[PDB]
Parts: sequence; C-alpha cells; structure tokens
Amino acid sequence: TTIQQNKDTLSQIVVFPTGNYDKNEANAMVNRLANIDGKYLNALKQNNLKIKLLSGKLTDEKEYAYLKGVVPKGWEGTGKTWDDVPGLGGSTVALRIGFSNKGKGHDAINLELHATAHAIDHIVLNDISKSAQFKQIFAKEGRSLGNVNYLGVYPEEFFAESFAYYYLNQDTNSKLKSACPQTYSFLQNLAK
Amino acid sequence: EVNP
Ligand SMILES: [Zn+2]
Repeated sequence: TTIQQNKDTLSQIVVFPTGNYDKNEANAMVNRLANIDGKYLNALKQNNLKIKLLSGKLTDEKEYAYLKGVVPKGWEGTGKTWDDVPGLGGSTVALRIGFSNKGKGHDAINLELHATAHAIDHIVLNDISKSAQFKQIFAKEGRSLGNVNYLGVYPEEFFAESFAYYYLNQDTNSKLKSACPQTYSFLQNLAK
Repeated sequence: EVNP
C-alpha cells in the first residue's frame, strides 16, 4: 500500500532519541507523517532531511542551543522563547514527543505535520510560501484558519498550517476545502 | 532556517 511505502520512506528520515522515550507515541507521530504525499517524503529523504523526535526541550540539543533565550518569529509578547517551543521546521525538523496535539504549547492542528510542512516549503519547494502566487492566496484566505495575528501575518505559517490541515485527516482536509478553497486547490495542484 |  501507499501508506506502507510512506512508512518505509519515513524509516530513512525519522530519528529517535537516545535514552528513554515514549515509543508508542513516537510510532503514532510516524503514522501521522505517513499521510503526507509520498512525493514530498521522497524529496525530503533525497535531501537527507531528518525528522528528529526528542524527549526533552529543543534547546537542550547541541544544534539548537544557540536558540536559548531567542524569541521566535511571531511569538513576540508571549513571555516565551525557543526554550518553550515544542516543534521546529525549516532547514531541519525537531519535535517533542507527546506535544503533537493542538494546544500542547502550540496552536498547530498537528505539531509534526506543521513542522514538516516548513521543511517541505523550504527544502523541497524552494520557499514557495513566499512566492507571488501564494502571497496572493494568503492575502485572501490567510485569516480563515484561525490565529489571525500569526497565520494571517506570516505566509510561511499559513502555508505550514494549511498543509497540516490538508494531510492530517479527512476532517481537517474537509475543513480546509471549505474555509480556504484557493489554498486547497493550490495544495492539490502541488501534489499532482 | 527555523520556524515555530
Ligand atoms: Zn510554523
């Protein structure tokens, strides 16, 4: 099946932490990632992108220590810094196990799909969220998925969140089609 | 490149 192929591709992308961690929840995260179109997963694998699952804070990892005390883009005024943030995506992907669900220190519909969408945007699609075409869609639809001072202000955030709605499950896919029809069509066409 |  296509889901099994996607799990095989993810086996060459996902990295588990050293030490004790919740293996069942790490498996559940992989299973949710396996719903992403295989073409994107294959491209991530070819670029040697790793999806790092973590059992502690992101900034406790040596490669993210430099973000200690840094206020993420869009998180101004929250009293929080990267120390508090459970997921990161872009040139790399790093994710705290257990923090997938919306509301666990973040507002994404799913942590791992949202972070991985940033990596797909940046690595696979050469920052398409900042293209004129997507900016035009974002101008119209970017306040229709909640969190207007974040998703509605940063097109790369609206891209990542939309991508997560499209791929998490049938209900979020349906909600995106209703709320953001142009974004939905854009994502459908990208995966063709 | 990094994004929350
Ligand atoms: Zn984001």
